[PDB]
Amino acid sequence: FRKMAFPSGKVEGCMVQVTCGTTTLNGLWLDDVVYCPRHVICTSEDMLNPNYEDLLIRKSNHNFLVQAGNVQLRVIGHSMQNCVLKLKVDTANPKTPKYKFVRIQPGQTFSVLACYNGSPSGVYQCAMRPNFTIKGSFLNGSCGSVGFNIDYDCVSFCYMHHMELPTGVHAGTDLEGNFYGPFVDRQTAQAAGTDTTITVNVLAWLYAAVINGDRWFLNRFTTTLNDFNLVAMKYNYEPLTQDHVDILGPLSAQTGIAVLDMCASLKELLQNGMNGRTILGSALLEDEFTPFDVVRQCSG
Amino acid sequence: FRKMAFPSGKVEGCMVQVTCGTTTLNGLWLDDVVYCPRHVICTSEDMLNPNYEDLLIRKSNHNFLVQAGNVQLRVIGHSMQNCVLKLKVDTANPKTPKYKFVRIQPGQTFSVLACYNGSPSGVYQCAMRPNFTIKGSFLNGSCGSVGFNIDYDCVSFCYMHHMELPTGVHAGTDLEGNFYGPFVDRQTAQAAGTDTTITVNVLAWLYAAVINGDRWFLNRFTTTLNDFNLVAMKYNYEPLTQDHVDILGPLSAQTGIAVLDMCASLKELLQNGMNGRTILGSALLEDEFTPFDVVRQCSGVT
Repeated sequence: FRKMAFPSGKVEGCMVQVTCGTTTLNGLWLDDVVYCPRHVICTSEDMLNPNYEDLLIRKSNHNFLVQAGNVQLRVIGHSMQNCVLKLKVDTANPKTPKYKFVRIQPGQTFSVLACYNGSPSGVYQCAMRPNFTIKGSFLNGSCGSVGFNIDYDCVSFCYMHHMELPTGVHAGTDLEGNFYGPFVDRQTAQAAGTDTTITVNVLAWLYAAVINGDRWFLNRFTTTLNDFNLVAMKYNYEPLTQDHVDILGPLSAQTGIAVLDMCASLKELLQNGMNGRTILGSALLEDEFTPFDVVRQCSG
Repeated sequence: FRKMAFPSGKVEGCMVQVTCGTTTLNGLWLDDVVYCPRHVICTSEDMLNPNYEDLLIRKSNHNFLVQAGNVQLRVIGHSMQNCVLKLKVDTANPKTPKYKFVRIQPGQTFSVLACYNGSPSGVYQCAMRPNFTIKGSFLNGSCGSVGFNIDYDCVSFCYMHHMELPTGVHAGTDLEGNFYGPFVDRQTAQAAGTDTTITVNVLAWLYAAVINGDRWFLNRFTTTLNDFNLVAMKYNYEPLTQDHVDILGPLSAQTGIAVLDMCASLKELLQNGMNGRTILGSALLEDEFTPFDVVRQCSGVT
């Protein structure tokens, strides 16, 4: 198994840079709109307690420097939607792919294209933690970098980068400017809540182990969803939702192992450990491979 | 700190589909030449023991179906360079980036753009193991996928995929068709030499663990370079050269730990183990991060 990003070319052709004053961050150029974090309009002094509405009325279209490479795109309109600034430009991006804006659930994975001054720098796979942070690599200048999934040439944009917390994890919004988690875009003290293990992803990882012939951990037991949920939280695991059981369906069908039987197998691992043994060459359970990631790597 | 591949857009624009007989795989389209693994001309029975020069002379340009997305490209010439086939086409790739063919050294890393039927599907980092295999993710149809590094706007192609060994590791060639390792393009069981751990990479990754706040493995002790290499050879780690020591300099200076100080810490880890602890989340010593990979993601912003 390997963490695998989506090919980043379709997103690369949409990365621009947006500058106000001396603050330059990344923007996403789709059709004739550029999307970027709204704190590009902030000086450092009012970053402490931004009145974004008041700061925005004092800004005009001519205050925004949008550049594809070093080519300026003229701004003809500006608006603010939640924590995201939308800059209408006079040129429709000829590299605009088929796209959607979606809001992902915790545990879902996506590829991040880390950018600096509009230039793509690297691509890697992230998982949205249950505490709504991501463990990624975001240096200063990465604000405005986006996270995405691709399904049949359609780019689902799901993340835009805004913030790094004291513990080094990162936080941001969807493409409608709504933060994942209880974070606000201001230089104040903010803390990530306590994180938990993504149970649906651990179950997917166990299914991948079974597909590969590593199945010593399968037991004769079963369980109810509610009983597993109550036991799992005692080990700081996420409770399983409706959609979690459903998205495990394909793997349950591929292996013939009922979802609730696999839950009983994971429950035994939590209660008794792995008594020295290994799973897919590891005495650690992995929780950042989704069921879709599993079919994408075990199957075609 | 995590494995980061280069943006793949420049390579995606070069991937095409190449078909000969019942075999479909990927090709790399640069200027008016498409490069692809030469076993695309082999039937499944040819695969068992091919005489490649003989099998090629019996092929015509028209036996090669090349597809770039929806459009077919006409083959007007074909030649063979070692294990790589070069198909000349009537059209030049307008998306051809500035590029080079390089053969990388063991221990170095590169980004792999996994492709199927000429369509890119994923991108990830791989390291050329000392035994000249790579631990990749390649399924049926991934042959012709390339590995590369990007410096500014220059794509340095270094790998093209050919094979999966019985152990699950992968083997391929450079873009001149020469295999990494003692492998040959045949349907015959082949094992690799004994793999060793990339020592200079483990140290850089231990440094990254400190730039990122994890210091538990350190110790107040030190070691000579030769005494470290004696222990390292015992545990099947590659030797650490003075060139390796110099390369870790920026990482050593960026933190407060001399290289030989970190060598003493690695020596202790190899002699005791990690006693159920983790380093950067991992339960094992990672060796697929080069010192260059560490400096870029630890305050590099490139």
